[PDB]
Amino acid sequence: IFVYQNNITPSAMKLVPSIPPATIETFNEAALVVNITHHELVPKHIRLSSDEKRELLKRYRLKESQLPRIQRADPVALYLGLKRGEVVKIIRKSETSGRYASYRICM
Amino acid sequence: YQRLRHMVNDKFQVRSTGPVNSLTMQPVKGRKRHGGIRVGEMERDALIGHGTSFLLQ
Amino acid sequence: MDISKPVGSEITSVDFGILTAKEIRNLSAKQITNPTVLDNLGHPVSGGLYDLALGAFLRNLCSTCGLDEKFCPGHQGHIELPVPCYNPLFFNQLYIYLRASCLFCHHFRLKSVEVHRYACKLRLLQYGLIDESYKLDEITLDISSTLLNELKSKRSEYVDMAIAKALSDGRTTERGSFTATVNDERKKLVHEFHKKLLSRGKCDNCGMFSPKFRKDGFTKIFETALNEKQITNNRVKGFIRQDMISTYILSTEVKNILDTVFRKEQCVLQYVFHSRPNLSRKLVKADSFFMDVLVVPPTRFRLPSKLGEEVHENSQNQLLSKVLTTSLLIRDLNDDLSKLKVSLEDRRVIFSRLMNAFVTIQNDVNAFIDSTKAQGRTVPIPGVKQALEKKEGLFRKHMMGKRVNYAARSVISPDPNIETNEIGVPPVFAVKLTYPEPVTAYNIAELRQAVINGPDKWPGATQIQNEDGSLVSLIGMSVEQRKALANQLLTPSSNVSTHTLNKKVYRHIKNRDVVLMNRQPTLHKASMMGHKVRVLPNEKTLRLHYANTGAYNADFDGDEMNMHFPQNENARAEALNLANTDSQYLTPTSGSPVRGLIQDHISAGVWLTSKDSFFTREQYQQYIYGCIRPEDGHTTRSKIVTLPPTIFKPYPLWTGKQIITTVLLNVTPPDMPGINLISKNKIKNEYWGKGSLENEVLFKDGALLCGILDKSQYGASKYGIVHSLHEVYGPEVAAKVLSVLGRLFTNYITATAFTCGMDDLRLTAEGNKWRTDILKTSVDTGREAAAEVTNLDKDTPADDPELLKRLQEILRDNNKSGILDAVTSSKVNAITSQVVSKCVPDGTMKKFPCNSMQAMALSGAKGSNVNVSQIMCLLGQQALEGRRVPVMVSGKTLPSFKPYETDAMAGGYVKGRFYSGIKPQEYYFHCMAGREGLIDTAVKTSRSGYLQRCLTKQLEGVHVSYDNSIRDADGTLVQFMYGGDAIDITKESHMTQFEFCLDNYYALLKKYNPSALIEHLDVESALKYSKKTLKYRKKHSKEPHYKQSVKYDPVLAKYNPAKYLGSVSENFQDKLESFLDKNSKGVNEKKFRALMQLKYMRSLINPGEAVGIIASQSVGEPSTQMTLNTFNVTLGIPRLREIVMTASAAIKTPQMTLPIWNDVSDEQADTFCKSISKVLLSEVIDKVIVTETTGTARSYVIHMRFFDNNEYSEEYDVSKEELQNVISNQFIHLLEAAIVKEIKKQKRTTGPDIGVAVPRLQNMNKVQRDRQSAIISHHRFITKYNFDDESGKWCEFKLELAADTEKLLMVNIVEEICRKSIIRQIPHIDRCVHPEPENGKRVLVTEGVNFQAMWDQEAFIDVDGITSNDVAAVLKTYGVEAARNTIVNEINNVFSRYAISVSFRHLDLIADMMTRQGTYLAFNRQGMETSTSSFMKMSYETTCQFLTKAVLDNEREQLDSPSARIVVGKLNNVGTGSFDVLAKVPNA
Ligand SMILES: [Mg+2]
Ligand SMILES: [Zn+2]
Ligand SMILES: [Zn+2]
Repeated sequence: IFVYQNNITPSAMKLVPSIPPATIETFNEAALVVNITHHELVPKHIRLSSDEKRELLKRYRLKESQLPRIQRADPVALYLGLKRGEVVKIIRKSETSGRYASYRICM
Repeated sequence: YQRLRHMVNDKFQVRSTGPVNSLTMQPVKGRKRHGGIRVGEMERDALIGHGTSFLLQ
Repeated sequence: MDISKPVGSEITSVDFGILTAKEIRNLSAKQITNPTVLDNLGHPVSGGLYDLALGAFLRNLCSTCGLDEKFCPGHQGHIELPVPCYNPLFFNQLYIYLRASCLFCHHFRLKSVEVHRYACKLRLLQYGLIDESYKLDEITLDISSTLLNELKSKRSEYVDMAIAKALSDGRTTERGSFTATVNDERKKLVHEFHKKLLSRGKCDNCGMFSPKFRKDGFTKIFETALNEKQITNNRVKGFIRQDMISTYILSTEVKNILDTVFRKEQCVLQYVFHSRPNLSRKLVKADSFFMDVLVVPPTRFRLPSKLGEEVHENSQNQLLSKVLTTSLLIRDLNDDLSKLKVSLEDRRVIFSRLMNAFVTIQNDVNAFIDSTKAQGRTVPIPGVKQALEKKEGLFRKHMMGKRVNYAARSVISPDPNIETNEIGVPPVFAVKLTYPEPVTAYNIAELRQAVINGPDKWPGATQIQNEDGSLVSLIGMSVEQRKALANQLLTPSSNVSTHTLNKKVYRHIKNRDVVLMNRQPTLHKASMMGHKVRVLPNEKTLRLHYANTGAYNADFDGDEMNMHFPQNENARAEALNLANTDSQYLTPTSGSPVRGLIQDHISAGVWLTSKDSFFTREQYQQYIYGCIRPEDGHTTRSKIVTLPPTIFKPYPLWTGKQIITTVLLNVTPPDMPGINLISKNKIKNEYWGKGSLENEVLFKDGALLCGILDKSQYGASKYGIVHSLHEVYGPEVAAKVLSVLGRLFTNYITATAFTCGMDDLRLTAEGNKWRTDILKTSVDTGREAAAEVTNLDKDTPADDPELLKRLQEILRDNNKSGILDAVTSSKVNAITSQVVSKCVPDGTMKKFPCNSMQAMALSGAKGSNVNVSQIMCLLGQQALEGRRVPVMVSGKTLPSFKPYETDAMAGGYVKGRFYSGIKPQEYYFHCMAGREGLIDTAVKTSRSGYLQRCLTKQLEGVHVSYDNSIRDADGTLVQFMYGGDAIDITKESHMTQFEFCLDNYYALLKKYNPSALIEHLDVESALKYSKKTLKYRKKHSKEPHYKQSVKYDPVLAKYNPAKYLGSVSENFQDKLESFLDKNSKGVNEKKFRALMQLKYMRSLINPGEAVGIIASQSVGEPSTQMTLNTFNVTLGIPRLREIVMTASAAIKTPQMTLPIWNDVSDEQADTFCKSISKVLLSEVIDKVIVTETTGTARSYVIHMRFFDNNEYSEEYDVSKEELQNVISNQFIHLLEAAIVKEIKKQKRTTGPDIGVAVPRLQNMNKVQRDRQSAIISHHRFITKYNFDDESGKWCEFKLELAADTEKLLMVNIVEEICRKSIIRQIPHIDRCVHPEPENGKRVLVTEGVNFQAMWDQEAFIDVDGITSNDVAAVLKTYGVEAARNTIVNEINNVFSRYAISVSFRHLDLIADMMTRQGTYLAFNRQGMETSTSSFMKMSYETTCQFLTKAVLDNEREQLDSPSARIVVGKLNNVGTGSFDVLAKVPNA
């Protein structure tokens, strides 16, 4: 995780996905002032294991992409550090059912 | 009391099997010509709504 | 459709492709070469558009199949184009590939390794693997060929391995996985590929430049010559070629360039043009974009239109004849070209002849395909693209919608004597509408009579279909032939080829048939229900019961209704069990009733169920049989049971309420116990006298023991008697009760009438005295309010000269008049309310129940107490567009009133009533307000038609799957569970009505029969888990949502609600447990819990239910009620359009709701509001004095007289220091730029052009001196700058201009820059206000959006509760789930404002569909782009455009969307089409 102050050079930004399997994540300290997952409208997002995903895709007979989507650059997706393929479990409070578990695939 | 000039049942029609257009082979437009009643997109939507697939068919 | 004619083969999928010239030449029935259509005499010319080889025409037999005009299907022909032409639809694509390719090495100018990278990514995307396509970019080693070829090898190795690995598992099939997100990733790449392809100038393979190609509107390409820098580049790179061994460009040259490029770049184009893997192994050839031939459609689809006597030429034949003339001409040009040549040199002519030949045939080809791509002819003939998009389009006008057979239309007339589930069919329709009834042993008797009766006697038959397939019309036949055919109906089939079949009788519509009643507009599925046919003799109109009035939204004001007569048993069953009226008691919008009695019946019930209503044995029994007829199957006991009288001695008498008890006793099942309900009435106990309990509706063991019955009981009102009966006994019983009550009240209104008269409109002498006395205080009110707004002590006289001057100030300003109008209105309306409260009802001469005018308003039969008060008391203040009466420039509201009259009457306050009459001044004012409403109905552009159409087309496929999840047509998951609990809204009503369910325990326990279910379900698994989740929930009660335990997720997430008793929503669980704790009451608290658990199980939404259409109908239909204008933020349909239809990132009224802490006071919050609100220089300036003096140089002395320092510092939170910085840095630089611009504008245009037509209308301190000197160095025109630093009240500065600058309007120049100069502004925010605490929450509403700025105000705002209406802004900062929650809240705000309740299950579905891609997609062409069905897309808009995109993808339409299925005539996969029916056969 690299917390930068104002801006990063376009040449320096190319060096971010240059060393696999190691991953690099950049964040502006002004954007980290307030935690987004602490907001009342942002439910609890939980990243699922390769086994938990495998089980979910079986119960509903789903294909990776056949699921609701979460963008790889989505604020919460960037917070949990989601990679493409990773499934996230969303426990959201409904004004009809209360606690409800939904899911989203990061592509 | 006043009697209004309009005879409201002027568009009164019934069709079992009447003439059809050559291209679509569908009931032709025209009350007096033994024409068909249109089942538009909204009525299609309503028949999908009831989940009544044979009524739509 | 014939059931005797089954079909064994079916279309499973449609493949989009391009016809090859070789393919067309073989299938062609005849080559068309002649432009003439008819020979002399009248026979079609050989080789022409009407050739008999193209099918039977002009009573001649087809020369291909030999059949006549009826049986001949017609045959396709072809036109041989003498030169290839660009196909109009694919011109844009071939153009992209032409500009992207190198004219030397004949490869794309993009580097081979980069091209291979796209081919790799696109191959991996043929299969559903997006993650792998991105992981390919990670594979990395002016660069040598030996190194780059290794990169291509390593990349190809990963592609082959990733495909095989996923192929081994169930990740992708041999045919490849294809989803909307996969499609989104493909569409993104194919776009990026073409963008990179077009960007390259110099070829990366061979460094030579290619000449750029330009284009015009029509299909024609030109070649722009290279520049000298690029020509010399070709020379120096000319030697390396040897070692290896504007001008128009012809169609042949382009085809030849693309021919080689499509061969050399075949690997990438293989995946660029194939959506899924190319199993057919077909070569991607360039000649697909070119037309060497034109297919000639069969004569059958090109027949000449006949209108009466005149036979008009077909427009397609006309366009085709034009192509034929040009083709013959080019054949001659090529023949003359072939002749001669030794003599040449001037070859500029032979190319000019060629260019004309090519551009002429091309235009004729274009004109035939798409007219809006052909040259203007001195309205053109429509092309085939125009034919598919004439108006709404062929798909919308003739596929998604169609004119139908066996249907009728008529004006509806009311009828209370028919059943609520019936329709009165006129005998005119009954003798024409027939059903194909197959003759059998069980119905031979019934049909023999129909056959004898014939087509004019009901119940008859119009036709008889034999087993051989032939038809025998009974129309012309006499009783003798009909009798003979009837005795031949059940004869055994001699032919073995039809022994399986039996004869059919096309019998008249009987009283046992189903019909589909439709009242347009069909805004919701309740406007299209199934009714039971009841043929009524001597009728000329469709008769309909009053209970149906609500659902159809049909008033008997000369309305028309459509009757559809479905022609098969599967369609019958559907109209009788799914779309039937009784199953539509509750609307899915709010789960509330839309069925009930409307007017006479409500007024009848208030009288019949009144204490005063008594009945003798003779009267009582008559009322019973009058509405309940055992012969019509109204009874459940086969004998009319009767209660004993309520009065035994002296005379035997029955009460009115006892009739209601007896009706239920004979219509409800005997096996089930009586209904138990404690409800309320619309009529208060005070009206029924002292100590009455007649408001409390009491039902104990199916007996009305207390209270009368209103609109609140047997009307379309929730938790009434009919609704209570509907929940306990079902929909069929509730329907019977409605029809029974409907008859009873009709019969009761016949024996005991109901009337309204003048006596019901009169006040008593006492009551009328009160009216005059309260209205006597209203004279003072006019001047009192006028003196309050104007601010004048001791209450100045009405003729005061200072007051009249003060009221004039108010007259000239729209805002000031608003304050005056709102104050005077509130004061006079308070006088109105007083009159009404006193006089009604305690002052009315005739009183309830006898006062029928009063009775109708209280019963809810018709009218309200407001209408009653206008009749008997006063009309009140006539409000016009939120304000009072409009006033003239003279200060007069009418020529009768005094200028600036301080009277309530002058303002529009009507003291008069409709009983006594209204004065002419009041009459004119009432005319204003009365018309005002009708004007609004004329000026209302907002329509719910397109809003609903956009939602329904994108949600049609969305339904409930057998795995309880909400899945789209293509199987993609939208929701894991409907509303998160899987409950049907038409069931979620008494599910929280625990006391009701308790009082009816044994009745509901018998309803939800568990004895036949206990062996099919689990009774503990879910119940144990429910306790474990409740345990961890109670542990983190005070804890916030982010810190809450994620150990155990909800019981519904782990256990199927239809299989496990206890897998209930935590909302239901909390509510149920809370009832058992707060209410300690032979039913145990444990056995009741099981019943409610079982009720939830039986309240689940059925798999197959089209929740998509239902949701859009539930948002569409009630959005018609909000078509009226405002009485700041965007409301109604425009706000709903901002969300659903356009998903705007640029909202009209962007806002932020900031929750303020408790430690921040009301004064502190208001100071904070000022700190963020945008402050302009204009807002602090009082006066500007410009002293323009010309001496020596134009001297401008600009003096800024501001308001007092303490005044603007307490009103804007702006300091004198803050004012100094803005003027010295911003204002002067902005003023100097404005003056310079005005000098240039003066010298540029000296004046307007005369004669030329214009467009139509329709002593100073040391510190101050250093400051001034520094500002002089930074500004080119100022000389002096003095600012009030001690007091802070003024700013003076001198401006020196040249002698040539002359006259200028400095005041107007300064004014404009002041209101443009910002003192302090927080980005994207305009004003921060402090409204009244919303539902107890202390909040601040911002007129702008910037979260990061509010994040810094943590001391004032709770950053975890900062709300915003802007969805896109929320998505950008807080994520997709937050934006999703904003959509469901914002749509709810639109409905809650108009007091409309829409189930959150609908909103959540809509929001989930908008956020399906992780973005914010709207219900429009843009959002739809990421959808599998090209047929669904084609039937929405731009049919030919979506078709082109489908063909280029080589797409397979899987026919899984409702639209696609309708296109190909396949049964819809929703509801009854969500499964298959198989027959169990005994023999092996
Ligand atoms: Mg009406
Ligand atoms: Zn033929
Ligand atoms: Zn090249």
